[PDB]
Amino acid sequence: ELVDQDIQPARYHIAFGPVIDGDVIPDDPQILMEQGEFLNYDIMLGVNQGEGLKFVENIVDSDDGISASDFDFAVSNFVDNLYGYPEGKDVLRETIKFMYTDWADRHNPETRRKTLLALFTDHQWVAPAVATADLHSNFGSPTYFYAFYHHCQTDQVPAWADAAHGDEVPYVLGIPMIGPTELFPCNFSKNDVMLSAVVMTYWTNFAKTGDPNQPVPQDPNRFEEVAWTRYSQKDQLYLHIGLKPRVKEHYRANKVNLWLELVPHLHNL
Amino acid sequence: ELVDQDIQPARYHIAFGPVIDGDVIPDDPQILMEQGEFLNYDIMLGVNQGEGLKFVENIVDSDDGISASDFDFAVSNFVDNLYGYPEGKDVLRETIKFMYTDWADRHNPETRRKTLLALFTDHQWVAPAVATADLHSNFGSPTYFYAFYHHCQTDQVPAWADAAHGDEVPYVLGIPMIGPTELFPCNFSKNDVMLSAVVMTYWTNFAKTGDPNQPVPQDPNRFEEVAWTRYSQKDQLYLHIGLKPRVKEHYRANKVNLWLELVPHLHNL
Amino acid sequence: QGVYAPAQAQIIHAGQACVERVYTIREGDTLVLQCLVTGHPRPQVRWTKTAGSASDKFQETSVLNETLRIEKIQRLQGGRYYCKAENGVGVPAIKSIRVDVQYLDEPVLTVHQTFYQEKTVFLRCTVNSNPPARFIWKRGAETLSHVDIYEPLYTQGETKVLKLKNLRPQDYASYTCQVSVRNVCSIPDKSITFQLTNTTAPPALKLSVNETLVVNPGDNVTMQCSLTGGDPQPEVLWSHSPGPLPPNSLVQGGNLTIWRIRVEDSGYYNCTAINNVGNPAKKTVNLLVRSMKNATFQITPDVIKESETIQLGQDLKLSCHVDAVPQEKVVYSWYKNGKPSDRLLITRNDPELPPVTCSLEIIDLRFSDYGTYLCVATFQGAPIPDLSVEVNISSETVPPTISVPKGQSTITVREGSRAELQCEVRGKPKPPIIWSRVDKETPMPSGTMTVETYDGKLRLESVSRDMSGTYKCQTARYNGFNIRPREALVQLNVQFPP
Ligand SMILES: *[C@@H]1O[C@H](CO)[C@@H](O[C@@H]2O[C@H](CO)[C@@H](O[C@@H]3O[C@H](CO)[C@@H](O)[C@H](O)[C@@H]3O)[C@H](O)[C@H]2NC(C)=O)[C@H](O)[C@H]1NC(C)=O
Ligand SMILES: *[C@@H]1O[C@H](CO)[C@@H](O)[C@H](O)[C@H]1NC(C)=O
Ligand SMILES: *[C@@H]1O[C@H](CO)[C@@H](O)[C@H](O)[C@H]1NC(C)=O
Ligand SMILES: *[C@@H]1O[C@H](CO)[C@@H](O)[C@H](O)[C@H]1NC(C)=O
Ligand SMILES: *[C@@H]1O[C@H](CO)[C@@H](O)[C@H](O)[C@H]1NC(C)=O
Ligand SMILES: *[C@@H]1O[C@H](CO)[C@@H](O)[C@H](O)[C@H]1NC(C)=O
Ligand SMILES: *[C@@H]1O[C@H](CO)[C@@H](O)[C@H](O)[C@H]1NC(C)=O
Repeated sequence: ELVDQDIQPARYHIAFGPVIDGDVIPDDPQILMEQGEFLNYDIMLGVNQGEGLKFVENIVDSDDGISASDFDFAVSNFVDNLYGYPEGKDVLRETIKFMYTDWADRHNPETRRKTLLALFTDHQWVAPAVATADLHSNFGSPTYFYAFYHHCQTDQVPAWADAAHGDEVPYVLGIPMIGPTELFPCNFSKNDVMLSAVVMTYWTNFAKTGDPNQPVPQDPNRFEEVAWTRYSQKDQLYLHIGLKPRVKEHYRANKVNLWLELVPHLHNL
Repeated sequence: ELVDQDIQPARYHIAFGPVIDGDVIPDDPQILMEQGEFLNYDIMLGVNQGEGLKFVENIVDSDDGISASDFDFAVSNFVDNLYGYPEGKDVLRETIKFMYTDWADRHNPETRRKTLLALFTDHQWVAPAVATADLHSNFGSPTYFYAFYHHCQTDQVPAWADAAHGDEVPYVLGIPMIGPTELFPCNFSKNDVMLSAVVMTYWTNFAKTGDPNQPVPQDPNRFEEVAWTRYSQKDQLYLHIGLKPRVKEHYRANKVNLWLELVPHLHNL
Repeated sequence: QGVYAPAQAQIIHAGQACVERVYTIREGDTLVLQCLVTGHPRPQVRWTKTAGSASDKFQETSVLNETLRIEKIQRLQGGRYYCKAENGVGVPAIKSIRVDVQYLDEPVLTVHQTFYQEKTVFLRCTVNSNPPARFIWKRGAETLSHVDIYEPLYTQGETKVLKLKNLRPQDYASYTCQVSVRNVCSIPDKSITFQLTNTTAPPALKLSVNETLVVNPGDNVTMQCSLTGGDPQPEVLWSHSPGPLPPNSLVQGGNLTIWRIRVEDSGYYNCTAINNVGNPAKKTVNLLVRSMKNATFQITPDVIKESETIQLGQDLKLSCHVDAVPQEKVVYSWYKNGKPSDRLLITRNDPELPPVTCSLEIIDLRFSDYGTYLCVATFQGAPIPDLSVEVNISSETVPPTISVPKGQSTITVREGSRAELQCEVRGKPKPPIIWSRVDKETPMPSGTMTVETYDGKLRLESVSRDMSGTYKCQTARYNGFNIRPREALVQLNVQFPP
């Protein structure tokens, strides 16, 4: 009787879930993390290139593109739901549109789709993850960061979609090694098996020693000479997980800092 | 008696100069251009990589870097002088700082110097030039756009400086061909002579036919196979003038559009 | 010059106007500007206009008259006009004025629908107007923030949107966008209304043919495009690319019929539905008419031995090609004094040569190979006719050479009359000649860079002096030897009076 009830929460929010009770959860995670009120665990975290596929999938026209008006609408809905501020939502919406507009090739409805997808991805996954990594490393927690830029496209997802939310799971679980399953029907390639082995090696290495690089080496395997450096707020090194893996720095620094530093400022303190 | 008087104008503005009299100058150039109220001349225009050297040259510390506080001050002075709006200058200053902050390597005082220099360069030279080119081509004027990324460093300018305001003049005038002069004492290299010849070829070609590519070909000369395509608002092709010349698209599109589209919006219409 | 005085101009306002340096009038009214002038000798006056040649309000308008008169003015006739007055003494006098024609078209009202808690509709109101328009929304009563209103980016004041964040029952009503131009030039406001109901829905279409449709010439093809949803009832419309639909194709409305379809009718036919709700629905069908044209052969002597001639003990490729619409569906058959091939003579269907070209090679050429070869291109069970290309190989066959007959290298003609340029080619077979211009990169009488000719003659009906220059003639790489083309030049003088 309780489960079958229809309880709709605010958009982008939840009704029933974890709460700040002051016991299990002593305080707002934001406050606890900013003030370093947490123990120093070994941490590994990351995000996927195109988390927000479903965010735009429903507003895409028959041409796989998004109109300028639809773009404005999405942002408008986005601003109202997440930033329910009465005075100043106008400047916010316009600023957000500008940042996520590709001024080189600004008229392309398909590029518009990509950047809009990036907006939701950056806000809901990338920015929070970086904030967590920055605070954990800053307060002494050994941190490792990754970006997943690979996936296996089924005939059920658009051909233009990049790695979406959850697409890394099959690799982490080694599904490619036992071939397509009822739950994961994608026709995994040799490269999928190779990448799956790599992910599992990194994941279990972390579990065994707290270091993705120890004790099992990456044994053509493109990760043979790629050591996963620890993440720090100063260099912000992260592992680019794909068929052409390598260590990079400051993942989407510009867009991430927009949400973490400037937008909060526009709140008028 | 009239010349020796001390008449200081507003910062970044002039006291005595061209005025909108309704005769010689029928109206605000902005209005005339937006409404296409001008004849279709053949036009060639461009800007230099580091126009605004003098803008930051005076605020640089003994380490060739700019402090975060000095950066804030420069922007603060910049916002007040150009954007004398009473309500809203706060959000403006903060937005401008964010855009011209390199979030990858955000703590480097020298990178801070470069981006600050870019701010003044973009606002005073690049943005207005693009606006002119966009409107001229849009209204049918044959347009050619360039970016000057070369110069000859004298012992009087900082070693870190890029092509500054006026640095293209010696090349346009062929000074390198007759060696260092009293007015232009830089020890011109073979490359300076080569580039000077190229610029003069392009400039005079435009004068002869209205096409920088005709009738004299670029005759090792790295411009041999580089045809200068006409500028248009859709592709915004421009010639990158340097020792490694080539045609590019949408010069600093992101930063240019900030000044031309978003900032004006923040005025509250 | 004691009494001679420089020209002096002054603009005056007349005709119909409204309400400093600008002359604002309502569209459709009459403009009357007068330019009073002084100075000795009496200066002449011409009204002209200044506009970007390639955009918007542009007209070439040079009138010699102290009065500018534009009756029933229009949007485009607007702009900046200047009166110039000169008399020889001193600098000409110039005065500027901006004519600002004003108007207010009928507004357009469109609407769009849209976790999972609240349903949201966006009512977008757009209108073209000078000056910029003022928008007012109402649901019988005027609406304020009490829902949200605003102007989005990428709009210069021509657009306002009414956002209904939570769609409660009272909101299901008739919304009307009332747009005003401040009654300047005594122009009335205008309104448009829409009936927002919970049945309101964008258009939807269903097509009676597949994504891509292949057909033979002459066949009659009819395509039914029917609505499957939409409120208000959307309007269905057919369109064609490239070019227009007709002739021999009629639209009943929804039904599109093509009679006796020709090959040129191929392309995309798009059915679109619109009701000012959401994005318009569009179904697209690509109609491909079958055809085969321009069958061509190529003689390719031994390339690795660097030969340009048929020589015993060499490889000899005999290629074959035809232009077809279902290009992938063509099939070639190589006959040789009848129809045979494994040893020595082998088939190759796709070399570096043009697309889908069948070419057999003859290894170690031999007198026994001297014969008449035939290639037959055909469609699998298609009513269309087959095409063929015969190519006789013998001791006589020889790469070509080109020259200019006698002394017609330079041929002079008088402008207007007809001109005939001549090159003569020798070889077996003789390939066609391709004429091009060399002194400059310009097109030709045919409007393109090059022209095909078999007689080696280039005919010029109405010769123009512009054509005067140097011309190149060269052997084709098809219908003959696939060898470095042989070249020859001819001069063309187009004489004209002094
Ligand atoms: C019939 O079909 C043949 C092809 O089998 C056509 O010949 C082709 O003509 C085009 C343009 O006339 C040639 O394009 C060329 O491309 C090269 C690229 O290297 C360029 O250098 C040339 O200046 C030219 O643009 C193409 O090569 C040529 N193909 C062959 C095999 O010769 C012929 O035009 C067609 N004729 C008719 C009446 O349909
Ligand atoms: C000038 O134009 C007006 C009407 O446009 C006409 O009535 C008048 O005769 C013209 N006179 C001259 C000198 O052009
Ligand atoms: C919509 O409104 C109509 C009233 O005309 C009502 O009958 C119907 O139940 C409502 N709901 C839907 C889903 O149409
Ligand atoms: C096409 O239509 C014409 C009359 O419209 C008819 O006479 C002819 O037989 C039809 N041909 C085919 C192939 O349908
Ligand atoms: C029809 O649609 C195709 C793409 O589906 C497009 O390339 C073409 O321009 C369209 N034609 C018209 C007339 O809209
Ligand atoms: C389709 O329309 C044509 C004329 O446009 C008409 O002759 C034909 O009978 C119609 N057929 C159908 C099935 O609607
Ligand atoms: C080639 O040989 C055939 C064999 O019958 C003959 O008909 C034709 O006239 C010859 N000449 C050609 C094809 O130019």
